[PDB]
Amino acid sequence: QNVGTQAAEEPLNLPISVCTAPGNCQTEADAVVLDSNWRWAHTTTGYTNCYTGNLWDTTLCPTPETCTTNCAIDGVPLADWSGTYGGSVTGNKFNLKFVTVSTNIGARTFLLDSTKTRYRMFQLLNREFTYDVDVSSLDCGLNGALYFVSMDADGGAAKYPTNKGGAKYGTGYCDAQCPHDVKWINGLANSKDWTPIPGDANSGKGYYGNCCAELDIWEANKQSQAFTTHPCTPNDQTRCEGVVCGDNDSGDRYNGMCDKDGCDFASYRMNDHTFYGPGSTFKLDSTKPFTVVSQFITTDGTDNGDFKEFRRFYVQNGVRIENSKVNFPGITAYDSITDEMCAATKGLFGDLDDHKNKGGMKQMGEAMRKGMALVMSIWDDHDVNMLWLDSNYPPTGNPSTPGVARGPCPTTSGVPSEVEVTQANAVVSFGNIKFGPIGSTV
Repeated sequence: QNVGTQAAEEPLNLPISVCTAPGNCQTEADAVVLDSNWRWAHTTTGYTNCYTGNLWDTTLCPTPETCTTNCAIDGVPLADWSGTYGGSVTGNKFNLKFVTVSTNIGARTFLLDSTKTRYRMFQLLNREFTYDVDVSSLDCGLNGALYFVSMDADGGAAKYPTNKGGAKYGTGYCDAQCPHDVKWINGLANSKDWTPIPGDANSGKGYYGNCCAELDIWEANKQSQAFTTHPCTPNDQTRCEGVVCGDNDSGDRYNGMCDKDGCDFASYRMNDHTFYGPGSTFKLDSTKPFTVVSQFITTDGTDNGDFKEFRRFYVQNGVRIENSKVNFPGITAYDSITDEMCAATKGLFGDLDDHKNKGGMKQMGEAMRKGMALVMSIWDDHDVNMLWLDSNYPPTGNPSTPGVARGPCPTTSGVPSEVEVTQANAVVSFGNIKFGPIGSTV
């Protein structure tokens, strides 16, 4: 995309901590940038929309190349962050409102480095990543997500010279779902064969998808939470078409370059229904804030080893809370993501181990070694109504069959039109982000 001249781009300042030992950290003066999908797209030498509602203008965008020549994405000024997009920062806390009323629904954002010209790339192997979260106002059907993806640090600017904005304009998004709803891919409008998504007034799908590796630290609302590894072959940003995208709609979910299911550790799905929930007698009380700690263990305990284990623990009101465990007869009580856990649990659930097909923890680790961009988002799910996270999936499945039940939400929950009314004022908060060696962040 070209860059427009109507509004300066002003990312929100967000300090994080880089740590060397427990309680010995230094501030890193980073910032938050809005994903290019949420930006106004208009004519390069005017005010005329190139995209309105869920459609590209066919006169301006008869082809992707012409669209890209004629159109530009514009900046987010400071005033518009809260007023238009529902984003705000107080000290080291970042807040994202779900619906902001001209009416904005959801948000996806990235962490910029201290220069505000590149994404802050995190080399996560043999490191610990930690943050405080509040998901108390997110119920069934919503997801306040924090995760990493194998985006380029410059959003693709060096690879795709028609991308003028780079990381500064939140470009280059890709993930392990190979999404077609990304409006700008490889420096070009994804306007070919663009199709609105029914019941989604703001979104559509273009000819291409954009694939890359994804490490989900946090997919969650107050009812259920998960962390998940998604390797791809290769891991780096890859525009896809046809079978390579692994499109759900053509029966290709397991035929593409990315592991779409991922290998998940989701406490409720692993059959501990009392670990996490909205109340003081759950082990971890989702009505109150808490700290989420993630440790990425290698084979030799060094930065050069292969990724072998994703460990997790929590801190809430000064109380250390170890992760829940897998709880099925004849299955080891795993409390972390490893290749063995993935094989054993997917075996039990009858899920295809595409994680293993894509190179497993080792391949996931190669993405983490090269460095990944931090994503913070809030969203509802127009495909599957978040049932995969917090309900029975498939909805018609027996909840006593291992793998089906992922949370207590009813199978009628999560319809975007309903959650966008009922949960309009939901806000996820991510704060006090800390990064360092294992054992350094609490």
